Amino acid sequence: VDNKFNKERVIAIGEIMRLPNLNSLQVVAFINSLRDDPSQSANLLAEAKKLNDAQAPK
Amino acid sequence: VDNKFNKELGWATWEIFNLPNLNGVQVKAFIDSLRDDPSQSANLLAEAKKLNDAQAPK
Repeated sequence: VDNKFNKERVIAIGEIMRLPNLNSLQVVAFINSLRDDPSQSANLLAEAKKLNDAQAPK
Repeated sequence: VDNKFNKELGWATWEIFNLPNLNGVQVKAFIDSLRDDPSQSANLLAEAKKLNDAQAPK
């Protein structure tokens, strides 16, 4: 609907939702950004996987 | 595909995200439930549609 990223966006949303390190609100943060930019859904998702990584252990 | 659940986990999250009657908490909860149980994402989406419908007019 929004673009060809409608398909791509859900995967990112799913990816945010996959990250067990992200906060629910943080996840919403990324989801909300997909809304803001479906083209860069992967970008903030990137931020999410990064955030997940940020909250992940080392 | 193998990532169907992820795609759906992301989608159900979005569909719950896009529900016209859920509050920040219920949506966040459905997301929380989604992260906790992605296979249940449809169910959460279901719950959301139920919560949204419950919060929706008739």
